[PDB]
Amino acid sequence: PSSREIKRRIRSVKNVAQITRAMEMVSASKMRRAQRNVLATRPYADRMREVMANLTARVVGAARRGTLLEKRETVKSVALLVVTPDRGLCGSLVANVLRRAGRFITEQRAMGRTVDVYTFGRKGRDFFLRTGFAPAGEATRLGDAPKLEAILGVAISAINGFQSGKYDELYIIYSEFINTLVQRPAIKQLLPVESPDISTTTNVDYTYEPGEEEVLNSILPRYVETQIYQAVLESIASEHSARMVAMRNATNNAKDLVRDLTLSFNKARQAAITKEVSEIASGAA
Amino acid sequence: PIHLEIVTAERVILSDDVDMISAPTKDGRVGILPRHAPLMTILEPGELDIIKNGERTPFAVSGGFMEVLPHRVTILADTVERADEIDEARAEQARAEAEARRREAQSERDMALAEAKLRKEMVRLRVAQL
Amino acid sequence: VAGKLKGELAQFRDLAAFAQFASDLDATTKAQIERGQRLQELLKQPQYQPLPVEDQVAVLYAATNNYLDDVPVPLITKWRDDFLAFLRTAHPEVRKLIYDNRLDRKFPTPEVKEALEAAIKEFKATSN
Repeated sequence: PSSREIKRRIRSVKNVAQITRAMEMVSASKMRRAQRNVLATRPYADRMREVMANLTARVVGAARRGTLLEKRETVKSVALLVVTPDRGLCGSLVANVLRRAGRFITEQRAMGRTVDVYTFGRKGRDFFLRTGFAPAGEATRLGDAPKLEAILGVAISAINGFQSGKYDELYIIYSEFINTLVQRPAIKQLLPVESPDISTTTNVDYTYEPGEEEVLNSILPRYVETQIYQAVLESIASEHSARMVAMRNATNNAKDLVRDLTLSFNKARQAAITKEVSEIASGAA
Repeated sequence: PIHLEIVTAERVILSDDVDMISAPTKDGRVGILPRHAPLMTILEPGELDIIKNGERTPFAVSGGFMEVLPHRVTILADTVERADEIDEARAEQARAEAEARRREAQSERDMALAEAKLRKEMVRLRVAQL
Repeated sequence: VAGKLKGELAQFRDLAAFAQFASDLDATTKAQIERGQRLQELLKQPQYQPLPVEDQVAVLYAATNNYLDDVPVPLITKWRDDFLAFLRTAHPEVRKLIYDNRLDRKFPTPEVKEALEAAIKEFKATSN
């Protein structure tokens, strides 16, 4: 409060506001491109979805569905895929998601199920490497636009797990995107039971060339990989939107702080001028 | 005259209408005509061929699936490549992918964003006297 | 002895920026900030309890030579105090030796380097 240190504070907060404004612009742009990527990815997932509907409308045999489509009765071991933004400043999303991981790891741990975790992101990799839940699988350095090839490194293992019996289910905790301002966390089941309303499939019939069993066994891993990829893309879009909102709020707060510091600096400036003229007049008199 | 769609987990490759599809089905190569019976096949690493008014486009596919309705064909292929282009590398598709993409699309993005975060953190330490 | 102390304290003050916000820092920076906190907690001296030159030299040698890394921060001060009691009871000759040749150009004499690292290691086994 010496009319010069306040100037330094004003300059620092103005720099903060400028950096935050730039980050908000680029987060908005990257959120737009992530939304475009999700829209581009939609047709593949949709097509394979009605393919799931039609095929599951058939091959209903439990022994036939013993491959992945089977529902483990014991559910002794479960796995959670958590996709967490890699860099912070995201706002409350990183935490909101790592909390639902807890509500789940507990409600499940409470079922006596041994909950394990495959994490997409460094933010998640840590919350759990610290908590002690070393991620059974960690995919870090995730770009705004990754390729399905990436989630494969972890999804292959989670799936090889629901096949090795090592697991009896796979849920993914990812950050949904409801409104450009809202980004509720959400959980989805990764077990490929499918079987929607017979109305959805319309019972389209095909002559499966390699065989119904072979087609199902080769298509279920691809379906769960596509689900993981869609969840990761939605998580990236929600991350960018949350960062944009957080930087907008931070820029507004920085502008308010700049206004308050400007008022304080002007008060200090007037006080300094008054003191200077008072002492000069005293010395003259 | 059948509504062919080479879709991929990343993007849609083609959505046009095609005369013939020389699909590499796992059991054996299968040709498809505008009124083919309903079908669902698994592909193997090969070179799918699209016959369009007498023009053969050899889209290499390292794997994927195929659903053939009587009216439309969908190829849920894992990866679709066009070695026929050859210049695709020199072309921005790969040439820009090398510089216009990753180099600035990602590396420059990461550098700039990290630098912004660093300047923010340093100045927020510097403002820790308010 | 105090050159390393000053350098590490300044460097910890430099990394305080990353300490306040960043949680993804590598293990090197984590151990670096941990050493900075060790050194800061070493200086939390009480009132009316001055430490002679030999005692401060011994404590700073113990801290700067990684003998204090395993001790958690909240106990370090207690550690230091206990350490001094050790040197006041178990081995006064090491304190006398440290004080006697504190003016030599190269303080970490092999004679001084031994019977002090030995004393530190002996104290480590006795306490925790």
